[PDB]
Amino acid sequence: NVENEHVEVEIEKLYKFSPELVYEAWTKKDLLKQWFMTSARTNKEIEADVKEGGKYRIVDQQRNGKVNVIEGIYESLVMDEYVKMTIGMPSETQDVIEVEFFERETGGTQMLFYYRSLVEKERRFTNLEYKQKKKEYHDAMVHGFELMFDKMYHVIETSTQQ
Ligand code: NA
Repeated sequence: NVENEHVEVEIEKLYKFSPELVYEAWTKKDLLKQWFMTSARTNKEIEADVKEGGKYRIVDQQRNGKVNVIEGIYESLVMDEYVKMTIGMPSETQDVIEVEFFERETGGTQMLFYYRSLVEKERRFTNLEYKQKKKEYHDAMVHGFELMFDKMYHVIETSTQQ
């Protein structure tokens, strides 16, 4: 649809953890299973082939027997430095995640997260209605990723105490 536009989410987090510890959260299966679109208790399946061009597949338990399936690809993996991945399998577009890890002087890491997602324009939508749907979608994604990263934060914290 020539008319579908992207929302973009930009998130900066500062952690005391080393870039290596944060990068690991993104690239290790039994860590990702705890935070990335899933959690320890709701995770049904996770497969992750963590190399460039490799697939991941997360099945997450929702209410009343329903399931969420999340699949995508690692496009770029540079050690302690950079992950580019898709949400969506190259019906329905791929969202893009690009996340960079920088070492601070002081802390462990500055984490710079970028996300791009195509929002579908509905039949007969006014300019305002479309703009309102992208704003709602953006705020929902900001909130869902915040909740994820702060979950990711405790998963990292509890490998540091246990
Ligand atoms: Na997906």
